[PDB]
Amino acid sequence: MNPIQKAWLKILEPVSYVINEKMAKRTGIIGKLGRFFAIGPREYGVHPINRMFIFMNRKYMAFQAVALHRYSFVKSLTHNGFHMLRVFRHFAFVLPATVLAGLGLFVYWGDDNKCYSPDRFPYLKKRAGDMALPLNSLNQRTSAHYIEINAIYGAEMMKRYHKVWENIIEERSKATDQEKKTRYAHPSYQYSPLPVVSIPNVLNPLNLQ
Amino acid sequence: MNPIQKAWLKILEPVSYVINEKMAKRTGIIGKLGRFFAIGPREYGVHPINRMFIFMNRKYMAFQAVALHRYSFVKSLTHNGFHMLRVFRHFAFVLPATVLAGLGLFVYWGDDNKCYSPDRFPYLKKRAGDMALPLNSLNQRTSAHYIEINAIYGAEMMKRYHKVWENIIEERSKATDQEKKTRYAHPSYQYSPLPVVSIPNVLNPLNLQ
Ligand SMILES: CCCCCCCCCCCCCCCCCC(=O)OC[C@H](COP(=O)([O-])OCC(O)COP(=O)([O-])OC[C@@H](COC(=O)CCCCCCCCCCCCCCCCC)OC(=O)CCCCCCCCCCCCCCCCC)OC(=O)CCCCCCCCCCCCCCCCC
Ligand SMILES: CCCCCCCCCCCCCCCCCC(=O)OC[C@H](COP(=O)([O-])OCC(O)COP(=O)([O-])OC[C@@H](COC(=O)CCCCCCCCCCCCCCCCC)OC(=O)CCCCCCCCCCCCCCCCC)OC(=O)CCCCCCCCCCCCCCCCC
Ligand SMILES: COC1=C(OC)C(=O)C(C/C=C(\C)CC/C=C(\C)CC/C=C(\C)CC/C=C(\C)CC/C=C(\C)CC/C=C(/C)CC/C=C(\C)CCC=C(C)C)=C(C)C1=O
Repeated sequence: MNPIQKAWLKILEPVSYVINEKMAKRTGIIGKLGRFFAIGPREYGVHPINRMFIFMNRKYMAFQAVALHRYSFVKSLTHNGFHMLRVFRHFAFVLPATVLAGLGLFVYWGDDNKCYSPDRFPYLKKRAGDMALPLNSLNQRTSAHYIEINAIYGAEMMKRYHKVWENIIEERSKATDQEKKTRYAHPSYQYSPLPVVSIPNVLNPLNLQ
Repeated sequence: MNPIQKAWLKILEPVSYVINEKMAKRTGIIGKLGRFFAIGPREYGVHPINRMFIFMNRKYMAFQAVALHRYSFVKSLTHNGFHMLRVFRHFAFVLPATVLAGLGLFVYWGDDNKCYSPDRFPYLKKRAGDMALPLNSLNQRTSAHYIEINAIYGAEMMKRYHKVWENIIEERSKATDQEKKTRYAHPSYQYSPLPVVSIPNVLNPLNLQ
């Protein structure tokens, strides 16, 4: 039992009443269904994962005490405390340093947690859908400056083209059929008027600005 | 106590617990406020209207029994049962008929329930905001046929004017400035061309159909 199981019971108090008091004691399939989904304390409700941590925590911690509980290398240098000849005194702080580094075991796990991964090749294979790429893919690249600067450049110039596009359509509206068919036309073209028909001059077919 | 009061209790059951148990006895003002809005049997909760009906129902019913319990006028005609000389036998069924007519006392109460009120003058005052009108207002009236037939006529003719209006704007768009300024113009008008300017030909400024 734990607090989280007790919270479920308070929430499932009415459900426990329906299934246990009414259904569980009925005959037929309604009873088999209630006795099967009966609410209470858990049969085999232990959590092996939580129990696994407790075991490995206690076993690894006893190792820490042995590795960390060492006689000092510094105190053995004066030959006045407990150590005259210690030819392996320079190994005293190897296991302690090794245990202290274990604090970073999970903080630094895998390649991405030891470097800036976007600058490494594996990151690319992940962004391509876990797809194999040539090893020189990090070099054959287009400038990120161009892609973002050109996207702004193109849009800023379209705003200025929209204004110019309006003045041209306006000035062309005040032009005769003769001019709008001879200006910018091929020299070999002989103009021949067309029958006048009604064709509106709508800038944007959709009612947009 | 009645069922409607009991229904309030089941709905106010939790509210009663908060006022009568917690607020009604906490201390100071919260007590005076909870003891004032206490929940329980209604003090002076009787309904005089209910009793007023019960009393008048009983008194009027005792009158119905007397008025309806009369010796028959038909049986007294033969001079063979219980009645030889009854000079007021023709009054036997006056009170019975008068009581049976009482069943329409409330069904026919006021002028509106005895006739078709919209054909009566008082109805006009109610629709005019309870305002005095001349007695001959029911005669000075415009035909309801015209009001409703003209409302439909005007709309059916506008749908046909919209189509005619489009064909005219189209035929005029293909017209020269000289034609659209001299046709339908006054005879004494001398046409003088104006400088050409860009003025769109938009049917509806609002983007409607
Ligand atoms: C604003 C700030 C306010 C400041 C003021 C506040 C003051 C507060 C004071 C608080 C107290 C601070 C704690 C220290 C003083 C305590 C007083 C005392 O008496 O201590 C007794 C105390 C008592 O011992 P203990 O309690 O029984 O156990 C202590 C330890 O648990 C275990 O003890 P141990 O003795 O067993 O551990 C030994 C270990 C201790 O750990 C270390 O110190 C690491 C040492 C690694 C570096 C060693 C350098 C060796 C010589 C290099 C020479 C060149 C230098 C150039 C450097 C250039 C740099 C680029 O060192 C070793 O590993 C020894 C062997 C090392 C290998 C030797 C290899 C030699 C040959 C190499 C040849 C290769 C080159 C050849 C080229 C030739 C060309 C000519 O012992 C200590 O000294 C404790 C020190 C442990 C570290 C504590 C650090 C706490 C965190 C403080 C912040 C970090 C500061 C330290 C930075 C050091 C530089 C990186
Ligand atoms: C087809 C469907 C399927 C049917 C098949 C199933 C058949 C099963 C039937 C089951 C039961 C049927 C019920 C009837 C059978 C009763 C048999 C029996 O033994 O009962 C004895 C039964 C025993 O007495 P009781 O149980 O002690 O009490 C009985 C009553 O509670 C109270 O008794 P009461 O005696 O005290 O009531 C008296 C009352 C009874 O109420 C009435 O019957 C109303 C009477 C109105 C007609 C009066 C006729 C006057 C004579 C005029 C002569 C000409 C006639 C021309 C007619 C032309 C028409 C355009 O009559 C009066 O008020 C007498 C006073 C008359 C007014 C005074 C002035 C009279 C002279 C006025 C002259 C004016 C002339 C001026 C100008 C002249 C110029 C030439 O007495 C009855 O007679 C029971 C009558 C129950 C009421 C029946 C009528 C119900 C209303 C139905 C709606 C109207 C439809 C009929 C209209 C008729 C024409 C207006
Ligand atoms: C048949 O023989 C006869 C008698 O029997 C002997 C008589 O007693 C009598 C005497 C008659 C009387 C003493 C009764 C007189 C009654 C009169 C004058 C009118 C009474 C008027 C009132 C009591 C006020 C009522 C006010 C309203 C209805 C306005 C607000 C609306 C209300 C309250 C109801 C809401 C309206 C609805 C349509 C919803 C209806 C709701 C329900 C049915 C819910 C019912 C709930 C329950 C729990 C039963 C006669 C004349 C008679 O002929």
